[PDB]
Amino acid sequence: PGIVELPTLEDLKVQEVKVSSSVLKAAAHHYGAQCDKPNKEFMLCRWEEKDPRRCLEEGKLVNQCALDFFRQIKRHCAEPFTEYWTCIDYSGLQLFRHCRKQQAKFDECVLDKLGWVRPDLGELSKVTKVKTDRPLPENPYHSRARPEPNPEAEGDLKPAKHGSRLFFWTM
Amino acid sequence: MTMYIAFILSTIFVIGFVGFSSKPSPIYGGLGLIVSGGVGCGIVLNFGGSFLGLMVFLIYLGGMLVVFGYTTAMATEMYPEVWVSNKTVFGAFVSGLMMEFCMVYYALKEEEVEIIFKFNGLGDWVIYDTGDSGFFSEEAMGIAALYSYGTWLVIVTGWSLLIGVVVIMEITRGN
Amino acid sequence: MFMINILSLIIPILLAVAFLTLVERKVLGYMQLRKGPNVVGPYGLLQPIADALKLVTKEPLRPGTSSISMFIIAPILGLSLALTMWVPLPMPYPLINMNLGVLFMLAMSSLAVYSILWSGWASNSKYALIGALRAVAQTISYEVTLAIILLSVLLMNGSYTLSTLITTQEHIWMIFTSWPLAMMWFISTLAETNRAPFDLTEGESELVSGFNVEYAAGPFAMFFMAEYANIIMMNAFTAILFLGASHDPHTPELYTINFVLKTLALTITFLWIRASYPRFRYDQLMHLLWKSFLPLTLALCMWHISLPIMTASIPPQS
Amino acid sequence: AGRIASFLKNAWAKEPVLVASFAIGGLAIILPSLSPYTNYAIRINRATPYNYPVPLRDDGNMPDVPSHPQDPQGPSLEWLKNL
Amino acid sequence: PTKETAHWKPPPWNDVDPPKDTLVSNLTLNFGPQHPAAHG
Amino acid sequence: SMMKWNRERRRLQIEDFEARIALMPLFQAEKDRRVLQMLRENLEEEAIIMKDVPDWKVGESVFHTTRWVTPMMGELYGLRTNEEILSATYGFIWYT
Amino acid sequence: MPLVYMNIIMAFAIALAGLLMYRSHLMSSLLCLEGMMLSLFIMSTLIILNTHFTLANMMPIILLVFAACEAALGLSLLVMVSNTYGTDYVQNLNLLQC
Amino acid sequence: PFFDVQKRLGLDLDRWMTIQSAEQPHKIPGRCHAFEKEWIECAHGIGGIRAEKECKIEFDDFVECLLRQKTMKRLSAIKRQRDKLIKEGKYTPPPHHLG
Amino acid sequence: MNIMLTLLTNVTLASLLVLIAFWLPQLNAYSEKTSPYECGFDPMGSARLPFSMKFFLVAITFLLFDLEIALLLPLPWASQTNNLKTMLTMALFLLILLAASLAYEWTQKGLEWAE
Amino acid sequence: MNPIIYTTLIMTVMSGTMLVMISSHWLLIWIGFEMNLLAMIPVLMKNFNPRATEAATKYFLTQATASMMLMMAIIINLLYSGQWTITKMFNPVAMTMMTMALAMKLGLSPFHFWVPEVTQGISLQAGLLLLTWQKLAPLSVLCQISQSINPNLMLTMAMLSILIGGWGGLNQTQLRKIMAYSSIAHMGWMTAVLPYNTTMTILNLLIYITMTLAMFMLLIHSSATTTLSLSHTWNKMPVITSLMMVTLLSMGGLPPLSGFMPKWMIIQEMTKNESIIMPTLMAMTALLNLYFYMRLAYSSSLTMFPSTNNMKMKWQFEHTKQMKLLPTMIVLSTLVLPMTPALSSLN
Ligand SMILES: COC1=C(OC)C(=O)C(C/C=C(\C)CC/C=C(/C)CC/C=C(/C)CC/C=C(\C)CC/C=C(/C)CC/C=C(\C)CC/C=C(\C)CC/C=C(\C)CC/C=C(/C)CCC=C(C)C)=C(C)C1=O
Repeated sequence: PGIVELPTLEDLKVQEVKVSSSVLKAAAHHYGAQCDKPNKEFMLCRWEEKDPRRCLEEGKLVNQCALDFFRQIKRHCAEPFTEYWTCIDYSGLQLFRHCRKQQAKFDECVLDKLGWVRPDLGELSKVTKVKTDRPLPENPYHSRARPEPNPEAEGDLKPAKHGSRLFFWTM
Repeated sequence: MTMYIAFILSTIFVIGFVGFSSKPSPIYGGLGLIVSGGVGCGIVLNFGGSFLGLMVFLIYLGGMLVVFGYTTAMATEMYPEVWVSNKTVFGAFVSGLMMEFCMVYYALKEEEVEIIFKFNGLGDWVIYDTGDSGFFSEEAMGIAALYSYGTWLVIVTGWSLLIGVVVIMEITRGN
Repeated sequence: MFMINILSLIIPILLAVAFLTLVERKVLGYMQLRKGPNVVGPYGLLQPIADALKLVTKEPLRPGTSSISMFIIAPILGLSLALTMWVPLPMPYPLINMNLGVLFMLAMSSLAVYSILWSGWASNSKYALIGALRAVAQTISYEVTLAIILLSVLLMNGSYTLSTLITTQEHIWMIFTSWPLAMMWFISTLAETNRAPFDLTEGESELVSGFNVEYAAGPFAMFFMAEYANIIMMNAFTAILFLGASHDPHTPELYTINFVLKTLALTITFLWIRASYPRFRYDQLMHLLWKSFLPLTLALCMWHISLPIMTASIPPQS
Repeated sequence: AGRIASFLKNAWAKEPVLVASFAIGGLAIILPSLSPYTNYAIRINRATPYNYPVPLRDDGNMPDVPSHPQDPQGPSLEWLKNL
Repeated sequence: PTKETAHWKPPPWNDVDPPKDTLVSNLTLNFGPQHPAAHG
Repeated sequence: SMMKWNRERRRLQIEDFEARIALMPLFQAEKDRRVLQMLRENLEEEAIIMKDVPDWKVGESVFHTTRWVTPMMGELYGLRTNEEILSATYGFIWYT
Repeated sequence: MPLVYMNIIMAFAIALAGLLMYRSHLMSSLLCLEGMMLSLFIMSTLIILNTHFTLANMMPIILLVFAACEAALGLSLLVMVSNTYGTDYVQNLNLLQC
Repeated sequence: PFFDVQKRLGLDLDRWMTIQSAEQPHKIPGRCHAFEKEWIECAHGIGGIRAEKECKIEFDDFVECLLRQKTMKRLSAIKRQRDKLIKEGKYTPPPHHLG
Repeated sequence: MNIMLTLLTNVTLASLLVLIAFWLPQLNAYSEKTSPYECGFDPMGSARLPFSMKFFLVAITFLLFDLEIALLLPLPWASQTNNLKTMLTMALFLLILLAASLAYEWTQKGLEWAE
Repeated sequence: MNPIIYTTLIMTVMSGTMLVMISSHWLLIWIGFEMNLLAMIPVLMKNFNPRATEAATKYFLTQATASMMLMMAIIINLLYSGQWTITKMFNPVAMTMMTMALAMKLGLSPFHFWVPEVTQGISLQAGLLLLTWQKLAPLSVLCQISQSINPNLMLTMAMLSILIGGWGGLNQTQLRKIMAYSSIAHMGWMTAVLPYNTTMTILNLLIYITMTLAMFMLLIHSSATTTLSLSHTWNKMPVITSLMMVTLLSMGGLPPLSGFMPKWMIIQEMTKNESIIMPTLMAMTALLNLYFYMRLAYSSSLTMFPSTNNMKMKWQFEHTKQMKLLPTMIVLSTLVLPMTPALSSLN
């Protein structure tokens, strides 16, 4: 019953952004604020199509955009980022609480050099919208033809013919 | 190889059950149940059921405690039975060992054991599911939904426990 | 090096239990105008070694009217559970980060009944058979109060992760928020470890020992090791649960020192209470919790579950 | 009047634990309805995004939904910051 | 009745059987004799 | 004191979560590619595995629906090394 | 259906045998009865954790809460036959005959 | 149910949990949410003895999602042939299968 | 692994202690030692007789309360729900039922340790 | 037994049954079953005699095992379909398992040795409760699952139910025992038509119910437990013993009495569905019921029995406990045949 659709080994070949969890959590809010659009459209594709085979291009786009973002932050203040991600790494929970000093030292650079602002609490949490030129997934589940309903019945209740009609009962 | 542990956890569950059901001295059936529950807590735990596993741990190792509480009170006698007293208990025990052993031998050879339902001998690690949980345990959140969606369940239970303490009062009242 | 860390957990706890048998005989004596043991080495420091050697090389008598299987298994259960119940404790970095550490350890706390019952019945003596049921009833009837107290206290912590408990306290000692609760909890702890005010199992007039009567030498000493390891373990539990401490991640040793000082203080309070108070009676012993402790605990739990809601201060789940 | 006060006094003397428990319990039910912050607790619980806010497909005429995660319009929790 | 029905005594009218062998006991305790909690 | 500190802890949790939402798309975008890599590797390898068997239609789907399902983890970590499957299944449970 | 399902189902089958095939003891039989529900508890938790049936996660404890109640009365009945009859040995348990 | 007071007097009492595509806490979907959605919306207002045959392929797809009997049997066959030919020694697993 | 390794280490350690305890010392193994003990005497013909008791009721109400304690255990997770009002009322129901069971236990003798 | 405690036991039993016939989640059905189990044990121990302890113990063991097998069926169809909704089963052995689990609670197959004994043990009011109310829940579950029940299984099980119901009552003098055996026979009667069309088993349940109250209320209005004890009551209560006789005629199903209507309806629908051999077996075996029915009638009213001298001062005392509903209880159980079409109301 069908076989496969698996894209070629060449298809799912992207430069895998190879950074550590501490670095990623240190970037976080700035990375999201400056790279939301590819991410938003990518997982809009993921939830709509319900089908990653249709969203590889979105994956390439989000990877490349995040990589560009990482290249720009490398081009500018990285020693504050270096100290920040190291300090976050020392935490066993990657807690943002015991890093605030370096946090300021980071947030200022991308503010006065790359023109970025740290998103407010809940600011990068409200559900947004994004235009995607791809068509709608008319049948995301690829459902078949739904079974026809029961034959609809109608008509006023005329009195039962000859009453109960059970054995000898006249009515 | 500790690969097969998720298998053997159930296996020690089985033969700890048989001796528990081998009709030995009541405390030895209790010991069988105790090892069975201790090894089954691992069975639920390694499947992700941390809270349910520790829950059955707690309540059940209190529950067999209380069934002991009358075993030395309302069940002992001059000569308590021994796990070797009766001759038939050994036969029951060995009949416990050889059945699932033969069946698992078949499931290791044919993987299509025909006993009752349809079963495959290819371990258990497969049946797990890939995915994630974000920052919430599914089991804990599900059992927490008792106070939001368990509208009827908690009501009917609490009523039943009240009726239970009432009946426990009445039957043991002794006029 | 994981097994090395394990051994570094067991062995020091064993020396701690060993020297607790000296600090109790010194503290009690000084509380009752006695110099205590100071003949075996300097200030009696070597005395626990001598008694341990004696009990190891004392003859372990086999109870003739007994089934040896439980006579050997019961010390195994009592001792092994007592030590493995130290596993998930929040030292500055707890050994095993079990997501349900408090529930884990509370569940294992109920298992001491599973040594008490086999010891009391297998040894097959009147004192043993009495004390088995009496002590079982004690510990099981106080386990419930321990449970509701734990739940009510935790309702302000956030979860059953026992490492985040420190994060709960941080600013203020948790007792400042649940001193009525802790006052019960501590006492119930005193009840669960079978200590002189609440022991009721020794009762050296009508129970003599209760459970450790026919046990001799080694298996006998194993139940003492379990008993005086539960002392330290539950005093440490109470110490973190209510008597919080500071913990800078760059300096783990600070919280370690504060925590061990708290544990020593609480154990000294244990010895303090036992050196003064009379011993409960079984009638009053269960009257204390059924008639008095349990209703207050229920009401306090209701208070401590309603409180986070009305203050809009529910604790963080993760 | 006098009987009720005398009975309360005797309970506060005869079984003090009972009256303390009954009191604090009776508070435990009637404060949450009276307190003006339980709605704020509901806001606390709804604020936390355990899952991803999956976006909506833009087609025009949803001014309420922000176009960008940095946009001014949309749900806000400054009350959370002040709290 | 055929054969074994002969040994099938009718139940009493109260529906309570005649109370069986007296198990009333108070479990004599010697409470001694060394028992150093008596001045010895 | 607990009221104010717990409010601050809720603030910290919403901050940490917001980081989690920020980084979720990248993890999803690496995960689907990684899982598809496992699927394709298993498919090509099992194709060579199944050339000799007279009746084994290669790459078949047991499901009649054409809709893609989340791969059952068995075929994911199949012929892979025993340590890989042991980690993939029982790592979170066994991790301390 | 993997071997874990076989093992807990097979454990239930022998619990059925042990409780239902009485040997001589009422207490040990109801002990087998409560082990029965342990087998069913584990079995139920298995599918429920397996299939991400998030709501049904509360069914086991619910299933638990009632089941112990049964034993709560069972052993409670056990004392009531015991004080009069003397033991839990069900072969004297014959007074109700006709 | 026999006397369905639930839809008569208008409230859910137990129907919240009956199936696993209902509103789960914090939108945690079940393993087979898609399959059982397909099955349920397939057989709605059709009649059990009529819907059991029209909504068949959905039903066994649902059951195979639950139990994975067929898929795990397929895996068992693959492992059998692999181990057989490896013991009798023709090819070696590619490095992705070792490390 | 890890956790299981700690449990294994502890059980083996305990078993070594009991083995040294029960094997190392030497006993003459004479008969009259086996005579049992009671404060100087032996426990006559008892220490296994059925125990005519009364606190059985306390023992069973323990279990009946333990079920409800299990029921109220999920509370810390449950407090993290959207509809806090229903959780509050229904948990309060659970504790009220706890108290009502205790009160019926109280007035109707019950938890009063039978005589 | 505190009156209020007895009332709260009444309504928890009734609510346990109500939960069974109103719930849709399978777990809730189980919950109602054990609610009823946990609630009915104390009332069976109201008298507190060793016979009552015996009966309660046997009931507890049988019903607890049956409910555990109920959860087994529950878990199996959950495992094979993941649907707690009560409907047609999707695994055969789960259906069978539920069938014997419920039957043990009903006393149909060899899982019926409990009911005569437990009826012997308890007081006659507890007997009325047991043999009337504790059937509605298992019948309701069996009605809800009639889509997929192995017809062979249900038919043979009903056949033994009626057959050993008829045979067991022949050698019994205790009115409680013969009533238990008669109830087993009626159990087979309705459960035979259970697979074919549930309206008729509902009707037979209603008729058996009304007949059973009309019966038990007459017993404890005469205060008799043995056949000789009832025979002595031919004197004091002649009207009560005459109604005794008329409802004992309604027992077997002699026309035009009420008891004939369910037999007639069941046989007519069984013949509608080509089952022609099957109905003749119960039609013949109902004479087994009619036999000890006639014996009870002869001991009660048809033949005068030797009274006792002391018995005459009973003449000076009147039954004070009214035991309401008895008149209409008799009447509905005697003359409702000209109202047979009303069965369509249940459908
Ligand atoms: C007139 O009327 C009178 C009465 O009535 C009418 C009376 O009643 C009495 C009777 C009253 C009395 C006898 C009064 C007693 C008074 C005393 C001063 C004596 C008691 C003194 C105390 C300080 C009390 C001590 C008791 C305690 C703390 C608890 C009591 C309860 C128990 C269960 C203890 C019983 C004893 C035990 C268990 C033995 C102790 C065993 C050990 C210490 C074992 C230690 C083992 C180790 C350390 C192991 C580890 C070892 C090492 C080396 C670690 C390293 C090793 C590795 C392998 C790593 C009298 C006299 C009377 O006049």
